[PDB]
Amino acid sequence: NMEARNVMSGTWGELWLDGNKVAEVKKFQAKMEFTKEDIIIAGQMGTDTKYMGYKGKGSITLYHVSSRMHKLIGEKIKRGSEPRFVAISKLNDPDSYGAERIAVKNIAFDDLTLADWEVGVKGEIEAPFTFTEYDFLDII
Amino acid sequence: NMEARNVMSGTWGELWLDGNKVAEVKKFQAKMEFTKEDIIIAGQMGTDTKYMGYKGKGSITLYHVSSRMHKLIGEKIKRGSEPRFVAISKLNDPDSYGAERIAVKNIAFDDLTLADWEVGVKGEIEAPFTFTEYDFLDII
Amino acid sequence: NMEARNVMSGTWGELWLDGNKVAEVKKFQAKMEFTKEDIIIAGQMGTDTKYMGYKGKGSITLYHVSSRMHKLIGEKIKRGSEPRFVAISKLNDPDSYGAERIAVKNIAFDDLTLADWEVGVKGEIEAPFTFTEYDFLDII
Amino acid sequence: RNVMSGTWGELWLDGNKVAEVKKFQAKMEFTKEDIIIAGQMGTDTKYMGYKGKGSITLYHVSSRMHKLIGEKIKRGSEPRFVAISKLNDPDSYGAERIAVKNIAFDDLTLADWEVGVKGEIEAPFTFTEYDFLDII
Amino acid sequence: RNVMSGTWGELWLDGNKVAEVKKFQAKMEFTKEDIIIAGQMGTDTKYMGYKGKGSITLYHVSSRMHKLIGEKIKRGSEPRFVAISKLNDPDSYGAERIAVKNIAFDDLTLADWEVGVKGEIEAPFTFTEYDFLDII
Amino acid sequence: AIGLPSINISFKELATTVKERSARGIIAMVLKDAKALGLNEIHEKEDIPVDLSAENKEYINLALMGNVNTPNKLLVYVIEGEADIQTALDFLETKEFNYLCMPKAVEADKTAIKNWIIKLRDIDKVKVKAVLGKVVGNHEGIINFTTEDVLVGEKKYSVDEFTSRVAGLIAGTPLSQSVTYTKLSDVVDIPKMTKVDAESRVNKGELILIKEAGAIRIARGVNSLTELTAEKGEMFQKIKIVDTLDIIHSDIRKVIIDDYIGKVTNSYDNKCLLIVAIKSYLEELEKSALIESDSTVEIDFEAQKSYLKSKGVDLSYMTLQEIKEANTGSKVFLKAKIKVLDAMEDIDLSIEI
Amino acid sequence: RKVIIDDYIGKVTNSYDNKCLLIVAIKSYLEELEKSALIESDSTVEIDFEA
Repeated sequence: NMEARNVMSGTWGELWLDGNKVAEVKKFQAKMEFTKEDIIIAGQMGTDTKYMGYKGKGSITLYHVSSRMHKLIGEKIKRGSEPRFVAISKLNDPDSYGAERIAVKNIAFDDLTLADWEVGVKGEIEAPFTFTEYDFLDII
Repeated sequence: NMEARNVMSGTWGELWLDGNKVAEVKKFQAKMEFTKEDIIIAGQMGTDTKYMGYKGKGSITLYHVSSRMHKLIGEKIKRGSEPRFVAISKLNDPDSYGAERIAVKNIAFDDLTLADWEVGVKGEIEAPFTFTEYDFLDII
Repeated sequence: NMEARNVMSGTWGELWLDGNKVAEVKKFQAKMEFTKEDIIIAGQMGTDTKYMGYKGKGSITLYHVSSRMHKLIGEKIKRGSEPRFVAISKLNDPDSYGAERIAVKNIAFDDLTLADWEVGVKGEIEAPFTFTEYDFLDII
Repeated sequence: RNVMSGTWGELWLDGNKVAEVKKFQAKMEFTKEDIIIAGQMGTDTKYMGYKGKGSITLYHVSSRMHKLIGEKIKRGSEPRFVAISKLNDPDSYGAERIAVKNIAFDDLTLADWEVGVKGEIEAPFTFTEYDFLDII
Repeated sequence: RNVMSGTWGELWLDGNKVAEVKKFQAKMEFTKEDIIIAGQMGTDTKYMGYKGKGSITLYHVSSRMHKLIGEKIKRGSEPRFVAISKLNDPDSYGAERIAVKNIAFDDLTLADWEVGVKGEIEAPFTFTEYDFLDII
Repeated sequence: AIGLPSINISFKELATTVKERSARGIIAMVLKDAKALGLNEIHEKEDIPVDLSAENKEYINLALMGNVNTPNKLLVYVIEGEADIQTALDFLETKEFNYLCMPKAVEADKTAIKNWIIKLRDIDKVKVKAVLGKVVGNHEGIINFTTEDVLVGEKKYSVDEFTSRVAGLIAGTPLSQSVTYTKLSDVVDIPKMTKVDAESRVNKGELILIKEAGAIRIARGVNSLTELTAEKGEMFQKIKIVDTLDIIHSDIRKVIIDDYIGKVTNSYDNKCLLIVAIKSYLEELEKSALIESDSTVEIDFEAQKSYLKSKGVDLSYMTLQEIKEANTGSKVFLKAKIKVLDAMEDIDLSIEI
Repeated sequence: RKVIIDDYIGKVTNSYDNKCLLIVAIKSYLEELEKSALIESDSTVEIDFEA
């Protein structure tokens, strides 16, 4: 069953942002942080916790091929309106057992990078975000 | 008595999660953190402590062979119900004196990783958890 | 479409400060930090956030060719008046799809470096700042 | 008593006999960790694993390696092979055979030539498990 | 049976035949990562990609490389080329051709000479994709 | 060719099953009757020939009950009232199956069936088994069920008639489990038998029924083989082990007979290649936990030695390597060693006060 | 049948992504039917592998 070839590789992923495929993508990450409170119950030494909710966090890093991130939110942010996007990530490795796809919804971005460059260094742009919902599509 | 060969090696461990053997396991760790309060007693310079309880913590790291972690809790978390699992760890080195087995109970996980990949990097998923109880089985 | 040659290089940037081109520039960075507050809505586990504003931050690093930074603000700071400047950054890589230009306005500097040198080390001066407004010129 | 000469060497790769083969070599390298035990000057070691390494050297008679792995390497799937080595010197008493399994090749040589020099190709490889046939 | 000799080697660069060529070499090097699986002593590897590398060696008959890339290198735009290598020894049964695409050169040699020595130029390069013609 | 564009939506209720049939397990029955002559495969209950008599219907219905899963398929061959068994056996040689039983039979015909099974297993090396009424054969391919007057419902079924239910129950068992101590709901009562007599009877090598614990159950899953050679093992008496071994032997045929027969020169190098192929096949079976690890495949030295001695070869002063390098005309001798785990059937618990 | 005929026959190219979009549309229709409580909420749509 388990073999080295079965491990998925990041080179085979791809990402759709707002319905448009992003080709200059370096990495994509999403996570859900649960909220738990400590509760001490009389007569038991081990402490136990109660689950209350979750918080979603993530980030996207991409090569600075084009000024894509500005056109999305630059003018809207100043006016006072915040847009919400939908991202889809697909990871399809030929060696592994098929592919898994996930849709991340209600994405709101944390910051906007107007300019970042240095002499002798290639350019990169990373943007963190927060989300609320998700779907499972073709999970393994 | 003491010899180099007697030291246990991590390559020989294995982990059962919810009754199903996990083959793509990288490391497993469990620990108990005691709670102690400082108490100053008149006439003695050395401070003494009183033990009040313990807290259990740990984590699991495993290769991203398949989307196992989603199927366990992904849909249940959104609805508002938290599941509890049982894990068994066995460490059986042929050179050492036999094997030791431990069951860790009432496991509740801290976070869920929807997606994490980067170009040119193999995928890995680490999940921390907290527990309350444990058993000893075939301790050396 | 996507190719390695399309990535912008920082060697091709240039910076205008107060209408005068700065040739001894090493790096330039501008960013906008949004302000978001957590809001818990009854009946939903996932937390949602409300956007309230943004804060702009950045920095300039340049070789210590001449005492440019003193002549701008050194005498004005002591008297009690704070000047505001305008910076323009242009990134023009022949391989990439054209060039992008951005004007950053209402710049106020954080500190002034009177002297900084060490034996056997070439000199450099970095100055961080904060801004409020920006324009898009020839965005890609 | 005589020592086996390498002239009498044959190689089977992927079930096909390799007519041209200059040399063959396969080795297992162990992994050890230093452990210092209290009260002892001498330092001991603990064996924690092993790695398999080897290489082939064959004349450039045909384009075997490309037909083997070229398209699959581009597609993104890496193939694994099995190789058999036989060493039977008539002077020596018996023969020796080894089966090497789960072979993966380190590189591919598209073309290499020079004026006045016959072409040679060498391809290193890494393996996991071996089996032994006709042990002397 | 005969092994192809490198004397019968021809090279086409950017659609022009290179009259003077001492040797040509192109190779694909794979990228692998070590993976340790619980319960197994042997260590396995996962293939993650490859790199194309090679070089040329030609006599200093003319100033070809400068006319190729010199001004574009200064301007800031890097050109890419395609090279074709053919090896056809009359003694051997068939010929072999390879098309190497997306070539980028590592360096440029403006001038190099010494008293009593004929000039030689060698230019390494890196490529991405290859295509095969007239397989043996 | 090309038709008009079509959009068709189909609704079907594929939920009509219970006690689903296993992929493995094929039973072949041969019967004497006046109608429905020839082979009539029976996939399930709804497709039963109507022209058959009541006795054949009862026998088929008995054979249609399994242990956990129903048998995959049933091949019912009908012969005329006065006919010889040779024609049916020759017809069945073409077909493939796992078990063969005949409800109504005589003492003389059982000898023919046993002889055919022995010849098929040994000479032709095709692994099939038969369940017989009272045969005392000493072969692993023969199963004799020797309890009488079974009361299923209100009829005193004969032993030969109940061999059909025995065969169905054997075919229904999954690979992991065994047939020991399996309860038969249909059976009501058994003729009286004392414990020591039943133990001696099963020790002799027999398939019997006993009343133990809640209800009636099979005493043991032994075979008819009652004596052990040095080459033969004590694990060959168990039915489950033999079934797994025969499954493996039939499976390796698609590797051996498909390609290596009549298409490859018989040279020692090709023998080594075939050995490597067989070992690589066995590794996959090991990885699925069907058999235990450390299974070795190598040249059968003793059989090759015997064949060489059969012809004009002086086996003296020949090296063992020289013996192995010998070209044995157009025949290949191989030997494999595999282990199969048995089921829990005995427990010894000691308690300290 | 009406939904498929109106917008998909002859207007899109038979690629995997378009197949996924059509699957999403059918799933959305079934989810809409769910809120009226005519069927159950466990509906799944995917490619007919065997055909």
